[PDB]
Amino acid sequence: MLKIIIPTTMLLPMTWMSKHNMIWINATVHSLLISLISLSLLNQLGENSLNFSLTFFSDSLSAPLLVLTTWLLPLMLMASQSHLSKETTTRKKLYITMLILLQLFLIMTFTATELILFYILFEATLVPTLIIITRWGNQTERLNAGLYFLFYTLAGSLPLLVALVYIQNTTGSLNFLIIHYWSHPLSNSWSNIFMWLACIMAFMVKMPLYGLHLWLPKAHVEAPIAGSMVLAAVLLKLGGYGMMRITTILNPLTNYMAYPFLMLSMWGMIMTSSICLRQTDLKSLIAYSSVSHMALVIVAIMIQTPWSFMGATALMIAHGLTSSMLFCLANTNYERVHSRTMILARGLQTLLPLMATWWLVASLTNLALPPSINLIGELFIITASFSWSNITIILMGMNMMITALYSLYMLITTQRGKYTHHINNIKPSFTRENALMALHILPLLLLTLNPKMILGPLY
Amino acid sequence: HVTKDMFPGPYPKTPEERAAAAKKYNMRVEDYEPYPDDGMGYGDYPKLPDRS
Amino acid sequence: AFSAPAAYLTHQQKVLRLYKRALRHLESWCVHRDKYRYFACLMRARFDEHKNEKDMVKATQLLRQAEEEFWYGQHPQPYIFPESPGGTSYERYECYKVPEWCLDDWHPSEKAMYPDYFAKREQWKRLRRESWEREVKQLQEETPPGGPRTEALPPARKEGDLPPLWWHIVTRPRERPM
Amino acid sequence: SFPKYKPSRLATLPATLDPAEYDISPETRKAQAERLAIRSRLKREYLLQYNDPNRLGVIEDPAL
Amino acid sequence: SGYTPDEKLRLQQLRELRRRWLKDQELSPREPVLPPRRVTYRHSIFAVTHVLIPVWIIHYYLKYHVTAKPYTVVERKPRIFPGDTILETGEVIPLMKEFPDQH
Amino acid sequence: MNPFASLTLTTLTILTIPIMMSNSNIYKTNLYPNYVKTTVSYAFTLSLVPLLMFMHTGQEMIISNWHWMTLQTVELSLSFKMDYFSVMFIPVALFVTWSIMEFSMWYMHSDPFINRFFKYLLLFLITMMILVTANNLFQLFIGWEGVGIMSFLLIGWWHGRTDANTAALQAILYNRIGDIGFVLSMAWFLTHSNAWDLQQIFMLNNECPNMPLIGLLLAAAGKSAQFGLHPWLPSAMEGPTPVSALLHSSTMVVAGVFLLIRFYPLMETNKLVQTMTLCLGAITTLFTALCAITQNDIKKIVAFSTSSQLGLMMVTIGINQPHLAFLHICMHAFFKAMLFMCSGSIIHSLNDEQDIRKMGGLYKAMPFTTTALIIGSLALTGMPYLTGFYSKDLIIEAVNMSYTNAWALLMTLIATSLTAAYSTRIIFFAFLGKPRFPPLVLINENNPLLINSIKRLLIGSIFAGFIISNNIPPMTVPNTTMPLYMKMTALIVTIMGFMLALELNNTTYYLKFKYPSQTYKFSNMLGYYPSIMHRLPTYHNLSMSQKSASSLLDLIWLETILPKTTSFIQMKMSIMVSNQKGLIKLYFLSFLITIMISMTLFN
Amino acid sequence: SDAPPLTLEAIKDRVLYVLKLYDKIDPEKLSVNSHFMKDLGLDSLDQVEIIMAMEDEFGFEIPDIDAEKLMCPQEIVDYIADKKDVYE
Ligand SMILES: CCCCCCCCCCCCCCCCC[C@@H](O)O[C@H](CO[C@H](O)CCCCCCCCCCCCCCC)COP(=O)(O)OCC[N+](C)(C)C
Ligand SMILES: CCCCCCCCCCCCCCCCC[C@@H](O)O[C@H](CO[C@H](O)CCCCCCCCCCCCCCC)COP(=O)(O)OCC[N+](C)(C)C
Ligand SMILES: CCCCCCCC/C=C\CCCCCCCC(=O)O[C@H](COC(=O)CCCCCCC/C=C/CCCCCCCC)COP(=O)(O)OCCN
Ligand SMILES: CCCCCCCCCCCC(=O)SCCNC(=O)CCNC(=O)[C@H](O)C(C)(C)COP(=O)(O)O
Repeated sequence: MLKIIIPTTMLLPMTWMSKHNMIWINATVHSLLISLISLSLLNQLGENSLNFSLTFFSDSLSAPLLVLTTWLLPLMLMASQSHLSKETTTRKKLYITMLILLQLFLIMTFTATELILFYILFEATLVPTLIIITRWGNQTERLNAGLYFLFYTLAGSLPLLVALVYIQNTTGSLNFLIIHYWSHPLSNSWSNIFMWLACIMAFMVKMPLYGLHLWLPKAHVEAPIAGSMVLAAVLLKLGGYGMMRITTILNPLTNYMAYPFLMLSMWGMIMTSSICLRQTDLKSLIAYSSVSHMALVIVAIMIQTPWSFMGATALMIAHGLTSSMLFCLANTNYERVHSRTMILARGLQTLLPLMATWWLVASLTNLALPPSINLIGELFIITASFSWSNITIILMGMNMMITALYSLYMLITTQRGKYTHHINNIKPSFTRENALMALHILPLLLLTLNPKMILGPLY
Repeated sequence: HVTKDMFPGPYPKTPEERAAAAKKYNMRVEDYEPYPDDGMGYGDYPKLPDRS
Repeated sequence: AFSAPAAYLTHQQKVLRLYKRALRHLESWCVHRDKYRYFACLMRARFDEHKNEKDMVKATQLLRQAEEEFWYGQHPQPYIFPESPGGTSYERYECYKVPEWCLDDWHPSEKAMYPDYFAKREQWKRLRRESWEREVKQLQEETPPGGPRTEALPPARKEGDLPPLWWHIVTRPRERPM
Repeated sequence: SFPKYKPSRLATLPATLDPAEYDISPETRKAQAERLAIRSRLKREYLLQYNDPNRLGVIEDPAL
Repeated sequence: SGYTPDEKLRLQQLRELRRRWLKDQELSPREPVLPPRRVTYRHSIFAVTHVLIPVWIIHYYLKYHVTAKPYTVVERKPRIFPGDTILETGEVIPLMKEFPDQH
Repeated sequence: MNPFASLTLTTLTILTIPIMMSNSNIYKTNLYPNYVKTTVSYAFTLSLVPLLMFMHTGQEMIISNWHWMTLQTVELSLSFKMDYFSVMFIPVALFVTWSIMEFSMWYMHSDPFINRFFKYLLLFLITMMILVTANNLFQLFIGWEGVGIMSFLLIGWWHGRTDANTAALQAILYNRIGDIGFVLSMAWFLTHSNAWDLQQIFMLNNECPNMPLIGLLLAAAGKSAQFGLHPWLPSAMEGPTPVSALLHSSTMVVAGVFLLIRFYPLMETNKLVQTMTLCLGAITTLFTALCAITQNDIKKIVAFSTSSQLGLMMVTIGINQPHLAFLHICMHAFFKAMLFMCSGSIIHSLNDEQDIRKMGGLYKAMPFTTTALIIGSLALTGMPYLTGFYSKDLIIEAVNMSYTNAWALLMTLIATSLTAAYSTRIIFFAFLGKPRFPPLVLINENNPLLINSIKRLLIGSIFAGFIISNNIPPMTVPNTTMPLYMKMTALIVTIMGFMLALELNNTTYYLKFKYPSQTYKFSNMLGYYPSIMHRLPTYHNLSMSQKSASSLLDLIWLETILPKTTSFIQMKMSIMVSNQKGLIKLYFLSFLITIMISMTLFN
Repeated sequence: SDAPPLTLEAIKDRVLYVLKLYDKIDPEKLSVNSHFMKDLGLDSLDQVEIIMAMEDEFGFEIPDIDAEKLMCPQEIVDYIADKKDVYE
């Protein structure tokens, strides 16, 4: 695994020893090459895992997340090139350093054979994101947003640490392989109930769970474009990955303890999809859509059936790509209009036709149009839920209908109708933005050809 | 270019601040009517007719 | 559409608007032209019998019973001209309307085609640049103190002046740009 | 006499059936005149800023 | 009623400006200055590039790759009627029970 | 080597080549629409071969060519079903689409984006063929959603028009309501039969339960605009007339019916679902014919006619006669597509005028449209030995000779009469009287594109019923003996419809005016269903979406509970802790207190 | 479409045609600049009828606010030309 970690570390001295006007080119080229190298982790086994060493191991759940993490950095650099133009070389190098450190921590987090090492890196990712949000955000609310994004996380994560060390004091190890092979049932006890809660709540808060989702709209709205991209694409999936790893020690207590979270997610997906219908801000609408999709992923993980896990993996990958694309489109509009109010700039199809095509395809993938991987994950989760209980179909279908409604509402409001007359600074789309949009969308339509790459270890 | 005094505020109680709120929203004092002072966060915002 | 609206509609304007609406809806009811002509002459006669009423209270009690009767028998599916706000081709060609400023973003290779058009466009832009400075002063001196009372604009007064705020009325895209 | 139209939340009263328009007063007329004055002042400010050739951006809207 | 004199004058001036703009929207005889630069017959070539080549590719793919695997193409087991004979075996299906034919 | 599979796949494959060339140079020229039309015609003349092979032998295939992902014991593969329904419907759809494209070459000549329009039409055709030939539920869902997205794009063709966007979103909403049942059925079939393939579904379901069939019926009701989910089809007339003629007239809207035809082995083993389908079809056909007989927009009248015919199709399905419903689909394609041909010709000649109150004497002013529309109306109402006869007459006979609802039978007969009524309404108000259009006459039919495209479907609407009925093998036992009056019931009710509607139309010439009745108002505003159901639910949803979810819970109470409470408590505790005046007297008094307390409590 | 690009001459001729077919006006005294209220002695009801005739003959609707201040055939022609963007 060092053949990916070491180049990502070398990205830092290369960035800091670069010319003042070569940082973006060098960073983009070498991050793309690192993505290409990481692409060879996809050759997974039907047996246990790719156990590289005592410290790092790869799995067909970890490999798609690793590849998406490596692929996201070049897109983040391309998106950040525009709004950082008027800023000094040292500060741009610091921004690229924060992005590189975030990638390094995420890469080490997804392999992380140890649960304490996983926790340490899973919490180390917090610092670069907070600095990016509270340093290079625009509005005055960013500081407040950062505070939320901080404390919520720690409010969930501090009990987990205690639980973790407690387990190693009883089991003797926190290695995931030993934990899986030596797993034992949890008796229905108050102590075991609180151990279950301490294990679950940390990952629940970062999905986020419906009741615990307040930090996400603030953090995603006030963050710069690279921050929003990394928050929606990779950082939300840490909770799902952690739950998928940790639910192996929580059986059979998950059967009883899953009910409040299942109800919260099943009702909150409807609530947040309905919230999307009445939203005056593009970024907030995209954030609430992310909350709905992650609610579906929470349901899938809580059901803990093979089809549930496959659907959850597919949906995590598809949502990451789609939400990053949607945020990039919103930012392309914002850098022209500087308002971030959906109703202000209207009828952009007549002025930006190719960008309108990008908007249409992004809305189509968000709408879960078959045979996209978005719908593959959606349908697998829905079928698993139907087997779990036939009444889930009402909530699932209502969520599908509202999702289509708000996706097409977002498309029609911004692209169709009549152009706003007083806005005359809508310049033609740059090659950088179109390239960014294509680099988001072609991986999705190309992954629909080989779904088993993103269906997880239970395929 | 909007200042702090041009943003929505709390529910107006006295006719003087009622007139100030009406002047803020570019409409007549006789026509200005805020939402009823309930627990909802309507605050100082005109209750225009519900016509589409 | 073009004309600025007033503060209110006078009684005569209300009566004339009711006359036009009732005639159009009767045409919707009376499909054939001879039947429509007969009933429209009857309708005009029924308007004319109270043309000379001097009592304003009487005339206002009238037109009210009349509009109530209209709302009762108003043909819930009246004929609409296709381009009218309720027609089947109302805003059909708005997607083809492109603003004129977009031409400023054209590539030089695009402007290499159509050189005469862009030369005339440059002339128009220069005319706008000078006329605007004249227009601001003329509007400032002609507006009454305390702000305008009606959104009606004055014409040009001198020889070389242009009507104030003319650019976006003169440079409309077209009724059917494509 | 004809059957009466009963307005509702989603089917409102027509303008031509509104008793308030038939009850005119000098105070009503001055209210209409000053409403038109506010609208005209706002329209004048918007068009003055809209037709300006030097302006190269979004016209800021405090109401929005 | 009717237009006020100022309304007439403003409409007339705006009308003249609008008509001059509309006239200026026209194209000169050379206006599309195109930059030139390069680096049964129609039906016969169309039926080759759009019918013959796709059917060749699809027939090759079906006959040599799809049919290679079992159960990929499954047919109907054509209907057998009395009096028919079979190519593979050669035996003749016996006739029916000579029902009474009348009307 | 047995060209059936190769040719039936080559059809669908060559349908996709112009989409590949959509980035080439020809897409930037004016020859692209003719290229697409020629490709579609070649596809039709090539698909005529499997039709002949089936008609000769009855040849059937499943072609599972590409193996896509496998899910433990479930295998998903790209599989095509090439049964009677597919090989019969494909040539009909290709013929209709060929006529539509030739017509569009004239109707949409002034549209700046005509290449795009043609491209959109081809994409819809491709998705429809994917829907029709699918062997498993995932592929058929792909086609199901593809035709819906193409419909959304083509309805909102003029995206500067607010009403077009509203209608497109309406269609999406209703089709998602149907999609709920589609997904329910798919999940049930996977959970219980362990398959989405049709063969395993038929093998393992000898007595199909209620949930999968109810989901299928809900999907069919959504996509074929049945009574609960009907208004989107009349609302869809916002798109260009070729779009209305191809998608929302003859090809896309039958898809729901097609689905119930595709699952007919399971429908015949369930008795309650058949009754539900029959009642839904009966109420749909009655209500839509009732709405049609009073409309003034010609496209609206033809759309309501399409809805009534779809309701009749699902009545046929509900009486357990699926092959008859398929035959009706095939005939209705021809004559309803030609009916929109004539409507679009009239609209174009009269300067985009769609109201029949302004269409006067066109019987002589434009004669080819007149004769084509007369022939189409005769085929629609049911005229002996025309194309619509061989389906509709058998539909009526089967409904009369079955153990069914009395009310459903009555409503089917009334719907037939009202079909005759709205046909004569169109003819009378559009062709017979004196002209009522503006004085400057621009009427012109003399364009070979329009004439040829209309006349191909005209020959279809005359002879296709006879040819197809005499060429397909018999798939049901017929009704050989009937009461003399009960054999004539269709003709009797149709002639009564003509006579009564014509007599009521002739009274419009009388110099007499009266105000409308309650029944007229109910019929004109579509039973008031679009008003109430597009104002009460939507508002009551959207309002809640801002009042409770967005503000009361998300912005107020969820903030009040976790973060605001914590901030308030920590604030107060910090204020209490850090507020000491700096007087060491109080400090050492507390020291004495703590010291005294410490000694006593511990020991 | 195939609609001819109508000119000012056609609009003027068609307006005068419709007006001469109104029998409350004698055609020989009619002129392009003749006022409706005073030069021809017509009531405002006649003026709105004339506007309706123009609408029905040109196939589009003139709004009440614009229609109620059209008092000469010449300015009716000018309004139609401005709405339809006629060059000459
Ligand atoms: C502009 C108009 C169109 C012009 C172009 C016309 C041509 C269109 C043709 C292309 C699309 C049509 C679909 C037809 C697909 C043909 C190729 C396909 O069959 O091959 C696939 C093969 O492709 C791969 O399966 C999918 C590609 C994997 C995508 C990886 C993403 C690239 C990395 C980018 C960064 C990652 C970002 C996202 C993080 C998760 C599936 O093959 P498969 O049967 O299975 O086995 C392969 C062969 N074997 C048998 C020897 C093993
Ligand atoms: C706010 C946004 C979302 C945040 C996250 C929300 C999710 C947290 C929900 C916690 C999951 C369940 C907690 C406890 C489940 C135990 C089962 C219980 O509910 O059922 C009965 C439990 O009985 C009563 O509940 C006893 C406890 C009563 C006191 C609980 C307080 C009630 C409301 C508190 C909710 C506040 C949550 C937030 C706290 C800050 C059965 O009684 P019994 O069969 O005999 O004993 C079963 C347990 N044994 C077997 C181990 C002995
Ligand atoms: C987003 C903000 C959420 C804040 C945190 C939410 C998670 C809360 C989970 C509990 C926190 C601490 C749990 C302890 C960690 C696990 C250790 C463990 O399981 O050991 C138990 C110990 O169990 C405990 O001590 C639990 C005591 C909990 C005290 C703190 C209560 C916090 C609030 C309680 C109400 C809310 C609970 C769920 C809240 C969910 C989040 C909203 C048994 O060990 P022994 O006692 O040694 O062996 C038995 C024989 N003697
Ligand atoms: C079929 C649809 C339903 C139809 C039902 C509607 C029933 C309407 C009939 C009601 C009768 C009336 O006129 S309602 C009576 C309203 N009051 C008056 O008529 C008083 C003075 N008249 C005017 O001022 C007019 O404008 C006039 C002088 C004519 C022209 O003026 P010009 O000189 O400035 O053109």
